[PDB]
Amino acid sequence: MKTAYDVILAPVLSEKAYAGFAEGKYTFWVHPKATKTEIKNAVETAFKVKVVKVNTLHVRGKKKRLGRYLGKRPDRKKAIVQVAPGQKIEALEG
Amino acid sequence: SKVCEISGKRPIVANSIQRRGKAKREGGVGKKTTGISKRRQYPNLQKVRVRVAGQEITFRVAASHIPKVYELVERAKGLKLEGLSPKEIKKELLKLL
Amino acid sequence: SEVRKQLEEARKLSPVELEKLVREKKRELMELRFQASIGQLSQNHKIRDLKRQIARLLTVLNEKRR
Amino acid sequence: VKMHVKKGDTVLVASGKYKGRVGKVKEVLPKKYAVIVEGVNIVKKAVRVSPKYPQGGFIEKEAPLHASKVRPICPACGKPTRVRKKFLENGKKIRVCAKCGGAL
RNA sequence: AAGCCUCUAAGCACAACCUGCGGGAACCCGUACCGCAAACCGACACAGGUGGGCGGGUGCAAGAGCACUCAGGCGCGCGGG
RNA sequence: UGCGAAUGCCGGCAUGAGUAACGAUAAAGAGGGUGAGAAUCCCUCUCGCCGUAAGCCCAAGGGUUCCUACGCAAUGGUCGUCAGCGUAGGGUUAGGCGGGACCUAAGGUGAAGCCGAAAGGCGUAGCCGAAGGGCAGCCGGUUAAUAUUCCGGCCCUUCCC
RNA sequence: GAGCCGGUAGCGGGCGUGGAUCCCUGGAUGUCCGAAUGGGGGAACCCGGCCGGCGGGAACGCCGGUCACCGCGCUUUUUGCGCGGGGGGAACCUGGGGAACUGAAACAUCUCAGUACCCAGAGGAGAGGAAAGAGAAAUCGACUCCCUGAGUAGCGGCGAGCGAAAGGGGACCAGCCUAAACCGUCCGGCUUGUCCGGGCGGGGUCGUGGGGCCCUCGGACACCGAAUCCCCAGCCUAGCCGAAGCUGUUGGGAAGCAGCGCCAGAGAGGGUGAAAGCCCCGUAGGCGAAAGGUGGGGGGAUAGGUGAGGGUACCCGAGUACCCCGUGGUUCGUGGAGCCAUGGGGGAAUCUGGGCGGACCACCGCCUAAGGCUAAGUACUCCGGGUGACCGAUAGCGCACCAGUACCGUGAGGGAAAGGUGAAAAGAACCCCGGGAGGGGAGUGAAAUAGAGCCUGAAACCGUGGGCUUACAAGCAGUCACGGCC
Ligand SMILES: [Mg+2]
Ligand SMILES: [Mg+2]
Ligand SMILES: [Mg+2]
Ligand SMILES: [Mg+2]
Ligand SMILES: [Mg+2]
Ligand SMILES: [Mg+2]
Ligand SMILES: [Mg+2]
Ligand SMILES: [Mg+2]
Ligand SMILES: [Mg+2]
Ligand SMILES: [Mg+2]
Ligand SMILES: [Mg+2]
Ligand SMILES: [Mg+2]
Ligand SMILES: [Mg+2]
Ligand SMILES: [Mg+2]
Ligand SMILES: [Mg+2]
Ligand SMILES: [Mg+2]
Ligand SMILES: [Mg+2]
Ligand SMILES: [Mg+2]
Ligand SMILES: [Mg+2]
Ligand SMILES: [Mg+2]
Ligand SMILES: [Mg+2]
Ligand SMILES: [Mg+2]
Ligand SMILES: [Mg+2]
Ligand SMILES: [Mg+2]
Ligand SMILES: [Mg+2]
Ligand SMILES: [Mg+2]
Ligand SMILES: [Mg+2]
Ligand SMILES: [Mg+2]
Ligand SMILES: [Mg+2]
Ligand SMILES: [Mg+2]
Ligand SMILES: [Mg+2]
Ligand SMILES: [Mg+2]
Ligand SMILES: [Mg+2]
Ligand SMILES: [Mg+2]
Ligand SMILES: [Mg+2]
Ligand SMILES: [Mg+2]
Ligand SMILES: [Mg+2]
Ligand SMILES: [Mg+2]
Ligand SMILES: [Mg+2]
Ligand SMILES: [Mg+2]
Ligand SMILES: [Mg+2]
Ligand SMILES: [Mg+2]
Ligand SMILES: [Mg+2]
Ligand SMILES: [Mg+2]
Ligand SMILES: [Mg+2]
Ligand SMILES: [Mg+2]
Ligand SMILES: [Mg+2]
Ligand SMILES: [Mg+2]
Ligand SMILES: [Mg+2]
Ligand SMILES: [Mg+2]
Ligand SMILES: [Mg+2]
Ligand SMILES: [Mg+2]
Ligand SMILES: [Mg+2]
Ligand SMILES: [Mg+2]
Ligand SMILES: [Mg+2]
Ligand SMILES: [Mg+2]
Ligand SMILES: [Mg+2]
Ligand SMILES: [Mg+2]
Ligand SMILES: [Mg+2]
Ligand SMILES: [Mg+2]
Ligand SMILES: [Mg+2]
Ligand SMILES: [Mg+2]
Ligand SMILES: [Mg+2]
Ligand SMILES: [Mg+2]
Ligand SMILES: [Mg+2]
Ligand SMILES: [Mg+2]
Ligand SMILES: [Mg+2]
Ligand SMILES: [Mg+2]
Ligand SMILES: [Mg+2]
Ligand SMILES: [Mg+2]
Ligand SMILES: [Mg+2]
Ligand SMILES: [Mg+2]
Ligand SMILES: [Mg+2]
Ligand SMILES: [Mg+2]
Ligand SMILES: [Mg+2]
Ligand SMILES: [Mg+2]
Ligand SMILES: [Mg+2]
Ligand SMILES: [Mg+2]
Ligand SMILES: [Mg+2]
Ligand SMILES: [Mg+2]
Ligand SMILES: [Mg+2]
Ligand SMILES: [Mg+2]
Ligand SMILES: [Mg+2]
Ligand SMILES: [Mg+2]
Ligand SMILES: [Mg+2]
Ligand SMILES: [Mg+2]
Ligand SMILES: [Mg+2]
Ligand SMILES: [Mg+2]
Ligand SMILES: [Mg+2]
Ligand SMILES: [Mg+2]
Ligand SMILES: [Mg+2]
Ligand SMILES: [Mg+2]
Ligand SMILES: [Mg+2]
Ligand SMILES: [Mg+2]
Ligand SMILES: [Mg+2]
Ligand SMILES: [Mg+2]
Ligand SMILES: [Mg+2]
Ligand SMILES: [Mg+2]
Ligand SMILES: [Mg+2]
Ligand SMILES: [Mg+2]
Ligand SMILES: [Mg+2]
Ligand SMILES: [Mg+2]
Ligand SMILES: [Mg+2]
Ligand SMILES: [Mg+2]
Ligand SMILES: [Mg+2]
Ligand SMILES: [Mg+2]
Ligand SMILES: [Mg+2]
Ligand SMILES: [Mg+2]
Ligand SMILES: [Mg+2]
Ligand SMILES: [Mg+2]
Ligand SMILES: [Mg+2]
Ligand SMILES: [Mg+2]
Ligand SMILES: [Zn+2]
Repeated sequence: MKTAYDVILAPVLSEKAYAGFAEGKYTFWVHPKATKTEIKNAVETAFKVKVVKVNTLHVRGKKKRLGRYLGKRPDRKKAIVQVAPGQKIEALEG
Repeated sequence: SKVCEISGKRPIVANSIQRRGKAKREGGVGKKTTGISKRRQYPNLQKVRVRVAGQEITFRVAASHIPKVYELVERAKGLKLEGLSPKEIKKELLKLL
Repeated sequence: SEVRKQLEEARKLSPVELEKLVREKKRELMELRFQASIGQLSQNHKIRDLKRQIARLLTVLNEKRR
Repeated sequence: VKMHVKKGDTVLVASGKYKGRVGKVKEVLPKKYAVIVEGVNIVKKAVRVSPKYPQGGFIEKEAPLHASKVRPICPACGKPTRVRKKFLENGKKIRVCAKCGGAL
C-alpha cells in the first residue's frame, strides 16, 4: 500500500555492513524500484531518525543450479543510509 | 489508390493476348496465341477542382463520372468548414439513408 | 474462529481506521522479517498469516470504497 | 479421492501377511491411497548413529497398507461394505453388514 | 543545434529578470572481474583476429628501431632419459 | 508381415595402437611446507624470458569469471592437495566519472501533404539519433573484495525559497 | 466430509467437524512489457503535463487519477462530449492479388492451378439467397449441402488433358426492409415561388405486372405474427446414491484351487502381493445448482402483415441498360460465341418500358437489372468427451521424461536424445579394507548377477578358467576320410 514498511525489506548482515554502524551508516535490503528519495522518508518514518545521505546499489542474482535445472536468485538492491549526527538505529544494534 | 472517388472504379488486372494468323472466318486456318500476360487497366482518372462555399475542393475522378462532381455542387446547404467539405459532400450526399 | 471474527470486526470499522490498521500490521510484518533475517528469533507461520491478514484487511477496505 | 475408512476407524486387514488382524487406523494417506493401521503392519528400518538414538541401529515402524487391503470393522461384525442414509440435513455411513454405526 | 550574450514581442510592470549573500533541495542507470586475452571473435585454457591512452633507463647519428635492463609480468598445464 | 548389402538410417562396440599427438625451442634447479597421495600446490633461494611489453590505464564485448571458506567426480591435453572447476558466504556506494530528466549529425521517423491493387512507399516542419557539441572534483587514506563513488582535506554546479 | 500447508521429503512451525485442504460459480487484487494508447524507446526501460494526495516539502521523490491516433454522431465550428475502431486466434471461410517445378515423354498455346503463397476482412461458422433464373416442359420455382445426372454435353497445339448444367433423388426450410410517385414537417438558398435543395415521418415494395393520385364498394370483431424482447423447460460449468462371500488350502502374497453361498436393469473396465460379478474404484439404473453460461425447444409480448371495380399514365434504382473496344468468368483456348462481369468511348427509356431462351431476324415464351438484409441444412478442430482387428519408447506427436528445451545458426530458422528397483523403501544400521569411489561381512527381501550405472538383459565387443590343438609349412579357411587326445 502506502508502503513504507514495504520499501524496507531487511537489514543486510555482513562484516561489511556492521562496520558501518560505527559511523552513522545503516544498510538495508530495499525494494528494487525505490528511489533514493523515497528510501530516505521510508527510514525517517520507520525508525524515527533523520536521514542525511542515501547511497544505493543494485545486486544481481547469482545463477544457481539444483542439477540439470539452472536458474538465478532474485536481483536485489541495497541502500546504505547516513543518519544525522549522534542519532542511531537501535533496531540494528544487535 | 488510383481509384475514382465518386464511381469507386479502380485498376483491374487484364491479360494482353498476342495472336497470329488469319481468322477462321476469313478462311484462315484460324488465329493462334503467341503470348498471354497480365497487364492492368487503370480508370481514366482526372482532377476536378471546384469551388464550394468558401473553399476550393479537389476531387480525383474517372473522367467518366466527371459530371457527378457538378451534381454534388448543385447540392448546397450550410458548410462553413475547411477542406472536408467533400467528406460531407461525398457518400453522405451520394447515398445516405 | 479467529479469522472469522477478525474479518467480522474489520467490517463496521471503516476505512481510515482500516488503512491505519494495515499500516500497523505492515510494520508488524516488517519487524517479523527482521527477526527471521537475524535468524532464530522467529517461529514462522506468523509471517505467513500476517501477510494474509493484511490481504483480508485490504480486501475489506476495497469493499467499503466500491 | 473418496476412500472408505477414516482415522478414528477400526479396521480388519483383509489380505497379505497381516491378513486376518484387526487394529485401529493410525493414519490415512489419500495421495498414496494407503491407510496405516497399527501395529498391524510393521517393518524394520536401519537408522544412522547421528543424534537421538545416537547408538541406535534400528527402529520398528508401521508401513502403509494399500487402502484396499483393509475393511471397516462394523461394531459387532467384521463385514460390511458401507451404505448411506440421509434424514436431515445430510451425511451418513452405515453398515450394510447389516445394520450399524460409524459414528466412530 | 543547444548552452551562452544581445534585441525586442505579446504580456506583465504590488510581476519579472540581473547581482550578491544566505538557508534548503539535488532523481534514474552504470560501477565486481577479464579485457592483444585461459574470461572478447575464432566448436578448444586454439602460435590467428581485436579500437584508444601511458609505455622508464643506457648505448648505438635520430627514433616508438636494435640490444640489455626498471617497475611490473612471465618460463607458455606432460614429464624423465 | 520376414533384410545382409542401398558410400542406407539410429545406436553400440571394434581395427589402426598403447601408435601419432599432449598446441610455439623464453628453461629450468634445489630446499622447506602441506597432504592419503606432489615434477605439476604454497614459501625461500638460484637460473632463464618479456620490457613501445609478454607492464599499466580506457572503450567494446563477456556476464560472477571477482574475494573467501570447504572441496577433486568431472572440466584442465599429464599430475593436482591447485584452478578461470563443484558447494556456500560475501563483494560493485557518485549533485561533480559515463549515460539519461541538454543539443543537433548521417540516417531514421514523421501533424501537413503526395503516391500506391492490399501490404505499403514517400515527405515539410517536428521528433529520435553521438566516440561530435554543452556540463560542476582534485590529492590521499581505507576493504579479503569498491572507491574522482566511502573517508580526510581543499574546491565547485544547478534548482527552490 | 477428514484430513491439510502444490511437484517435495526434510528442518522449523501451523491449520481443520465452530467443517479445513480440495472442486465449481462469482467477485477482488492484478508490478512491467505487449494493439500498447501521455511521450520516448535497443519490448518488459526511460522522460513528462494536468488534478489530487503523502514527507519538513518550494526545489526532490512517491502515490491515485487523467492525457495517443482514427471513424461516426450530435453540438454555436469552437469549450467539447458520447459511442465505436485498432490487436490476437488451430484449421475452416470470403475477397484483393497470384507462381513454378511438373505434364505435354522436347516446347511456346495448353497443363500444374486460380494451386502454393502473400494481403485485407469475417465469424463460430463464412459464402450464398428470395429470379431482369432456368431452358423446352405451357415446365420448374430463393440459397446452400449430399447422391445422381456423368467422365455425359462439350472444351482441346481436337494433343497432353480439361470438364459443366437442366432434370431426378435427398438434407434443410423463410422470407423481409427499402428507392421513386404522392402527402406531410423542419431547415437552407433565395430573382417568397403552386420554387428549388437537403433532413425527418408517413406512404409504397411487386411479374396472374405492381404501386401512387381520383371515384365507387362497408370495409366492421378481425385473423396472421416475427429472424426482436420477456419467462420457462432442457443442456454446460462441481457432485451424489448405487446390488451380492465367507471359510479352508498352497504360497512372500489368493484374486488360484477346494467347500458351501449370494447379486445381477450392474458378468463394461481398472485396482488390490498372482487369476476377484459379490475387497476397493466403478458399472446398470437413478439423482443433483445458490451462482455464471446457454437456451435453435415451450410460453407470452411487441414489430410487421392482410381487399374489390373503374378512371387517370404520376413512379417503378443512370454515366446504368444498350452498342463498340480491351479482358475475366463459364465446359466454351475467337470459335457460328451468346450469357454473367467490367478498364475505355458513345450513351437511352419507365409497361406501349426493359433483360433472356447460344451470332442475327421473325414468331412464341421466360423474367423484371442498375439498393439492402435474411435462420437452417454446410466447412473446420485450438478445445472437452467416447470409441479403435491404432502405436507401444528407433513405434506413436518433434516431446510418455521440466521440449519447441538443450544445442546449432547473425537471423529467418533448425532442432535431439532421455521411460521401467520393489508388492512395500523394507533405499542396506553396525563392523572391515579404503583419502574417497568401491567392495567384504551384517541386515532387508519370495528374489539383491531386483542394490538405485537397479525388470527382462540378446549380439557385436573385452576378459578369467578349463579341454583339444599349434613353432619345416602356404592360405576364400571349408569340406570328405582316417587316425590321435578329452
Ligand atoms: Mg549509483
Ligand atoms: Mg492487347
Ligand atoms: Mg479540371
Ligand atoms: Mg463517357
Ligand atoms: Mg479458523
Ligand atoms: Mg460396490
Ligand atoms: Mg454438508
Ligand atoms: Mg531545438
Ligand atoms: Mg545557494
Ligand atoms: Mg568500481
Ligand atoms: Mg575496477
Ligand atoms: Mg592496446
Ligand atoms: Mg596481461
Ligand atoms: Mg587472464
Ligand atoms: Mg595452454
Ligand atoms: Mg590466443
Ligand atoms: Mg578462446
Ligand atoms: Mg592492432
Ligand atoms: Mg618516451
Ligand atoms: Mg628507450
Ligand atoms: Mg637516448
Ligand atoms: Mg642508431
Ligand atoms: Mg623493441
Ligand atoms: Mg585398438
Ligand atoms: Mg605403426
Ligand atoms: Mg614411432
Ligand atoms: Mg611421440
Ligand atoms: Mg604445452
Ligand atoms: Mg610444448
Ligand atoms: Mg625500454
Ligand atoms: Mg561491459
Ligand atoms: Mg563465452
Ligand atoms: Mg560460476
Ligand atoms: Mg579467483
Ligand atoms: Mg582452498
Ligand atoms: Mg579433478
Ligand atoms: Mg586430469
Ligand atoms: Mg568457484
Ligand atoms: Mg560528491
Ligand atoms: Mg533526449
Ligand atoms: Mg534530442
Ligand atoms: Mg517512411
Ligand atoms: Mg554525447
Ligand atoms: Mg561528449
Ligand atoms: Mg559530467
Ligand atoms: Mg585513490
Ligand atoms: Mg580490484
Ligand atoms: Mg568526499
Ligand atoms: Mg512437519
Ligand atoms: Mg457447507
Ligand atoms: Mg475465480
Ligand atoms: Mg495493490
Ligand atoms: Mg508507452
Ligand atoms: Mg502521469
Ligand atoms: Mg511510441
Ligand atoms: Mg501535485
Ligand atoms: Mg483481425
Ligand atoms: Mg477481430
Ligand atoms: Mg482468392
Ligand atoms: Mg511452365
Ligand atoms: Mg519449364
Ligand atoms: Mg515436359
Ligand atoms: Mg517428359
Ligand atoms: Mg528440356
Ligand atoms: Mg485453370
Ligand atoms: Mg469478427
Ligand atoms: Mg450464417
Ligand atoms: Mg449477403
Ligand atoms: Mg481448369
Ligand atoms: Mg439437381
Ligand atoms: Mg421453398
Ligand atoms: Mg420509409
Ligand atoms: Mg420540399
Ligand atoms: Mg422517406
Ligand atoms: Mg416505412
Ligand atoms: Mg397500372
Ligand atoms: Mg459408491
Ligand atoms: Mg503358509
Ligand atoms: Mg480367501
Ligand atoms: Mg490352474
Ligand atoms: Mg477387473
Ligand atoms: Mg480365472
Ligand atoms: Mg475385478
Ligand atoms: Mg451414473
Ligand atoms: Mg409515366
Ligand atoms: Mg445483350
Ligand atoms: Mg476464357
Ligand atoms: Mg470468353
Ligand atoms: Mg486453338
Ligand atoms: Mg440474345
Ligand atoms: Mg443484359
Ligand atoms: Mg432464359
Ligand atoms: Mg427466364
Ligand atoms: Mg427494377
Ligand atoms: Mg431487388
Ligand atoms: Mg449470412
Ligand atoms: Mg480431442
Ligand atoms: Mg528409448
Ligand atoms: Mg521417439
Ligand atoms: Mg525396450
Ligand atoms: Mg523424435
Ligand atoms: Mg544462439
Ligand atoms: Mg532371509
Ligand atoms: Mg551381495
Ligand atoms: Mg538373473
Ligand atoms: Mg530380478
Ligand atoms: Mg515387475
Ligand atoms: Mg538388470
Ligand atoms: Mg582362454
Ligand atoms: Mg625343408
Ligand atoms: Mg611340426
Ligand atoms: Mg603366413
Ligand atoms: Zn454390523
